[PDB]
Amino acid sequence: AKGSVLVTDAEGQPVADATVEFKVYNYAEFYTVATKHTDRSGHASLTAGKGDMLVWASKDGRFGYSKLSFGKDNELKITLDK
Repeated sequence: AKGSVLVTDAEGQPVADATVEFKVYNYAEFYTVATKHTDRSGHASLTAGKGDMLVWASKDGRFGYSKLSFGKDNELKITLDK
């Protein structure tokens, strides 16, 4: 299915051109399978096999992450809160 990501800063503002890595868990670690950059609205999308991915969003050393269940979750909002 399709998995969409919204990346915002701590003040709810969309982050343009944040790096968005989608990772799959294997052998006790997460392996990046795709790398996207958010558009001017703070959105990035991936089409992939149904399944759980860790989504890792970063911009200039600020970062946030969450699980996206592809085929169950439609759009994940990630707060670059770290």
